[PDB]
Amino acid sequence: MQSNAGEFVDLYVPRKCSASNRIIGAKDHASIPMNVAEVDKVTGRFNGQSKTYAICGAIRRMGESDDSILRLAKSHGIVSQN
Amino acid sequence: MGRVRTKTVKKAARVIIEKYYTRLGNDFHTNKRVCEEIAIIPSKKLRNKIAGYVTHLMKRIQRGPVRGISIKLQEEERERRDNYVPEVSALDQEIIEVDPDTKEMLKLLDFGSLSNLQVTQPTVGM
Amino acid sequence: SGALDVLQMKEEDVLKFLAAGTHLGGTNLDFQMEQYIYKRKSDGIYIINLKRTWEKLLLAARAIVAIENPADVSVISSRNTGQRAVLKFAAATGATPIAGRFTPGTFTNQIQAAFREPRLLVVTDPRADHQPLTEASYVNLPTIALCNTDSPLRYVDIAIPCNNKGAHSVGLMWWMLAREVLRMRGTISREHPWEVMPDLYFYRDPEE
Amino acid sequence: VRMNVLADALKSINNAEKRGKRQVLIRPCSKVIVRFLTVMMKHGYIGEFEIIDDHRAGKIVVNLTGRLNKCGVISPRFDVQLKDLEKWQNNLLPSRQFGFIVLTTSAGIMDHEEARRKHTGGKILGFFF
Amino acid sequence: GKAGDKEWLPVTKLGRLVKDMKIKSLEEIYLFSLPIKESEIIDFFLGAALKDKVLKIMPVQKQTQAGQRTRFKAFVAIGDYNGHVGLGMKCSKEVATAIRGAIILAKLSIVPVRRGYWGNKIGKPHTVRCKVTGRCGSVLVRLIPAPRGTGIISAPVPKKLLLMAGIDDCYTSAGGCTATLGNFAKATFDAISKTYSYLTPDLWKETVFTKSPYQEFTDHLVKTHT
Repeated sequence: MQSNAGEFVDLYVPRKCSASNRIIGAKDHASIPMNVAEVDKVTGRFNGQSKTYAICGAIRRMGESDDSILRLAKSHGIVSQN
Repeated sequence: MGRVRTKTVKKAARVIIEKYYTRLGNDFHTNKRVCEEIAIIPSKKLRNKIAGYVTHLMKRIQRGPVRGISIKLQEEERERRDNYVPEVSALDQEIIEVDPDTKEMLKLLDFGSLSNLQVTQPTVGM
Repeated sequence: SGALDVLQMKEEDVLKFLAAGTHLGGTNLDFQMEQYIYKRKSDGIYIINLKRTWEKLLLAARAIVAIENPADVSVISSRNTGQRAVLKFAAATGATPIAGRFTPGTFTNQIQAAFREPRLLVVTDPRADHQPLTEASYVNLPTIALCNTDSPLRYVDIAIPCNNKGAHSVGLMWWMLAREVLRMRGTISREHPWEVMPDLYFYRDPEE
Repeated sequence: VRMNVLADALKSINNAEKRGKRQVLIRPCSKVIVRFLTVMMKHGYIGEFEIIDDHRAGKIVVNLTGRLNKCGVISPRFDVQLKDLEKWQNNLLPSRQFGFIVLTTSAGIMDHEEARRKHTGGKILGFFF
Repeated sequence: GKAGDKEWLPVTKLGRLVKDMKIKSLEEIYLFSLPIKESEIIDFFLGAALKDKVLKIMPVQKQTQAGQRTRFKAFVAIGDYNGHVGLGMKCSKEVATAIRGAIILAKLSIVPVRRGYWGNKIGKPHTVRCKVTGRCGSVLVRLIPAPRGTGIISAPVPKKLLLMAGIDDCYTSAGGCTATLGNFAKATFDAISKTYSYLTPDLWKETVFTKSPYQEFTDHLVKTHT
């Protein structure tokens, strides 16, 4: 957040979950980052740079996260036509 | 009557059988004198109890495995059951066929072998 | 799948799926399990798609790879069928098994001596191991498990459908799970027969 | 009955956004709802929206994001005279800095920030933030 | 005579990374929304700006066949004047032990606040970003933003918390039974929490999802550490 100078304030800028577009607080212990491993996709062997996600507790606790994690990987890979 | 054994007996009885399994007999008097040497029990009457329960446990340990304490040879036979069972080496009998509506899935996923057909009657409980 | 046919399901594995009856799934359904099913028979039994099973296997396994420590991907199962299977899993691949009764408080205590902080979980059957799932949402653990048609989804991030009512469906699936993580991380890769088989991930099954 | 159409409309998109959705169905499609959502789209609280056509009155479908917190209606429709304005916007907005009271004027439907630059009072409809 | 402390050997993973000093601020922790399970982590980062303000020391007591039995339940506030506050309750047989139990618990539950401006900028935020609420069982508060130099206009109870928060200007109003102050202060604390859980147009730009400290610093923790 900006000021007169454009100087940035706020002690931490919180992170905003992928499929809910809302922000998770300092205490919120049902919110998970989930690391998918990429592969080279020529031999199907692990190669470094991961795809990382974040999900909030609200969609987790109702049981909607399973669709969100699927759709996120469906707009990328690995998922073709499921 | 009464005289149900306390936890102080049952705690140390298990321990003494685990670490001195070999020394045990199945006679009262021999199992007493062993407990006297491998440990000190500060009373005499207490000693006569802990021996008798150590004896009574050792009867059952020569059958199937006790669920309160472990010995070595049971963990041997555990491992022997849990690394191969004589029932199969084949997966599962190598060829198993399935009935239609499973065949339709396989048709649309490029598979077309090793099937049977039976079109079993309607319906649930009927 | 992703890569064109060097990750896609082979003709071989199809036989194993059908021989272990994984395709079959129970009578009762949930509204989160509607898409995974294709259809019903003429009888009460609903036929899970095996293509849809296969895609979910991969990113599930790829997440088990993505951690840089294999000693803190804690697997859990408490059903008798799922005891022998998980024990070989976490013996072969570096992982931590928690076999039998969970003994609650082991993801939130500072006094218990079985206290652990893992990152992932891999659970068999939500409705036998509901306890670790509830405690996972107090300390930010990602979660994976094996769902059936009638198993509800709640405090799980990804499902891996299966028949799993106590069958060869169980042990086969845990074997396949351990096969994939080695194709990416390990040197077992070649994708042509591995020495270890699914004939010892199956149930103890009381002998003669 | 359905005395006021716009008032029944906003509660759906309010309820839907809370549960976590991104497509809705709102009926029965008034022209008043269209120009409302047009202004609400420019600022960026919702995405593009598709008007289905029927002879009856139509139906509208919306694509939305979590940026919206709540859009409400204010009924019945009171007048504003550009000195009453400051009193309204204090009660109805979380802050001076952002939030947008909407209204209709003879110069068309618009936010309050625009009306002040045209010197036009008029009848207030709702709000959002 | 004899010298040297040795205090705080971590049994917690997060605690060990702080003790080896590869986590450089609490602001990293909050960004991943981790629990904090030890009271020395916070007291390592801070500890020379944290004050305590014991609100009430309240008796409660039940009835048994031998008569009364009374335990003392005290509330204790905590906060430095830069944006971090907390609050805690605890009860025990005696007084001092309950107080010291609460001074530990309040450090554990500490959180940051988000401060903002009135309608214009001149640097250094002095008030609350947006108009928020917070309820605890029929008590609620309506923290309303205020211009500079008005001071905190509130009852005595929330005037403690908001002043420690560094929120120097605020208008408030209460609703319901504020006599039972345990509700009243927990409802204030509830409101003060919501400040970073309220979405504003500033935060609409998308996050970069930087990798976790748990992931990057895992190399030191492959010895026997848990």
